[PDB]
Amino acid sequence: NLFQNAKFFTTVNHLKDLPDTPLEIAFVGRSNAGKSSAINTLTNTQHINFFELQNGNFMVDLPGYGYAQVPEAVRAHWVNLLGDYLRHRKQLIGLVLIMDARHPLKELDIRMLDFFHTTGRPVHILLSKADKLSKNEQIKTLSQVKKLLKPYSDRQNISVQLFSSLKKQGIDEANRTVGSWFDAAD
Amino acid sequence: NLFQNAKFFTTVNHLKDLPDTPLEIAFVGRSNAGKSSAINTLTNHQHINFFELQNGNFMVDLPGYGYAQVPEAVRAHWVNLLGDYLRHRKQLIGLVLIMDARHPLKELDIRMLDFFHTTGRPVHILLSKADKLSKNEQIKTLSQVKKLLKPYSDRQNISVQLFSSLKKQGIDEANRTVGSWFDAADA
Ligand SMILES: Nc1nc2c(ncn2[C@@H]2O[C@H](COP(=O)(O)OP(=O)(O)O)[C@@H](O)[C@H]2O)c(=O)[nH]1
Ligand SMILES: [Cl-]
Repeated sequence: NLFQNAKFFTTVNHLKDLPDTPLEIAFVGRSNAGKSSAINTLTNTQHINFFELQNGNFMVDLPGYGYAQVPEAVRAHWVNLLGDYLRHRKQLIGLVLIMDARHPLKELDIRMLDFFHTTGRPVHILLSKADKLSKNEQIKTLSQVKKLLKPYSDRQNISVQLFSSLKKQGIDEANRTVGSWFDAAD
Repeated sequence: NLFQNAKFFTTVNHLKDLPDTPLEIAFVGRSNAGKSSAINTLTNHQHINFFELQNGNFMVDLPGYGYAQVPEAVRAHWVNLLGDYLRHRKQLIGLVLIMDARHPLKELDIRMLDFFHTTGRPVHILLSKADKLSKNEQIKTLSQVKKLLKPYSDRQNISVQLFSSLKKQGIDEANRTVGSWFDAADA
C-alpha cells in the first residue's frame, strides 16, 4: 500500500541541491529502464526524482550507474557522488537496490553496498526481470544472492526478493519491507 | 628518512595543553589497527604522544578509537576530541590513517576522514598487517579502498599503500609521501 500512495513531487538536477526531507528511502541500480519499470509497477535524460509518501516521508529515484544510464564522460564522477550520498545522506533510512536477476551483484552493485554499509541501515534488493528465469532458476539465484550478502549482516539487515514488472510479481513484499522501515522510524 | 630517529617529546591528555609546534602530521587509527607497531617500525623504536622529527617538526600519535575494552562514553568522548583536533589544529599539515588491511574503512574510519576533509590537507592511508593477506587479497583490498575513497579526492589528495610492520614492507613510500608534505610546507 505504501508505494500506491506515492505522488511525484519534484526533480532536482544535482545532488548538491537535494531538499531537506524528513526521512527518505533511495532506489538505486545499474539500469534506468529496470528501475523505472519497478517504480511504475510499485506506484501504478534521467535526473533525481522525489516522490512524496504519506506523513511527509519521501522516496528518491537516483539515476542509474550502468553504462549509458548517465553520459559516459561523467559516469565515474556520478558513481563517486552517488556513493557519497549513500555514505552521508543523514535522513536516508533504507536502500532499495534493483539488480537484474540474471546478473546480480556486479562490481558497481557491490561498491554501492560498500558505500552504504557503514550506515548500518537496511537494504532491500529487488532481483528484477525474474520472469526471464525459470522458476527453479529463480529459487537458486535468490539463495545464492542471499548467501553472498551474509558478510554485510555485521552491520545491516539485508533482505532480497524476486521481482517482475512484467508479471506484477513481488509488490506485496516490497511494500511490507519498506513500510516496516518507516514504521520503525516513526 | 623522515621518520628515522624521531624522539619522544611530550604526552598530553587535554587539547588545552597542546604544545605550540611549528608544523606537525598526525597518526590516527582504530584500536588494534597496528598503529603503535607502525610508528615503532618507521622510527626504529588514553593520551596524545608528540614526537620530534629530525627535521624539527612533529609527529602526533593520537589514541586509537573504537577500543572495545573501555566504556561507550569514554570512546565517544575521545571521538569528539579527535574530531576537534583534526578539524581545528592549525599547524596540522597532513594525516596518516592506519587501517587493518583485513577490515578497512569502518564507520569510525569514515568519521575521522570526515572530520579532516574540510581542511583540504592530504591524507595518506597505511593498510597495515598486509602480511596477513595473500598477495591477491592485498591487491584487491588496495583496489576496493581506493575506489571507496575517491569521493574525498574532490578536495584532498588521498594516497593509499599496503604496509607491514612485521615484514618491514612499505617504509620507503610512507617516508617519501609524508616527507613531501613537509617539503611543500617549504620547511
Ligand atoms: N602480522 C602482523 N601483525 C601485526 C602488525 N602490526 C601489528 N600487529 C599485531 O596487531 C596487534 C595490534 O598491534 P598494535 O601495534 O598494538 O595496534 P594499535 O592498538 O593500533 O597500536 C598486535 O598483536 C600486533 O602484534 C603487522 O604488520 N603484521
Ligand atoms: Cl562499519
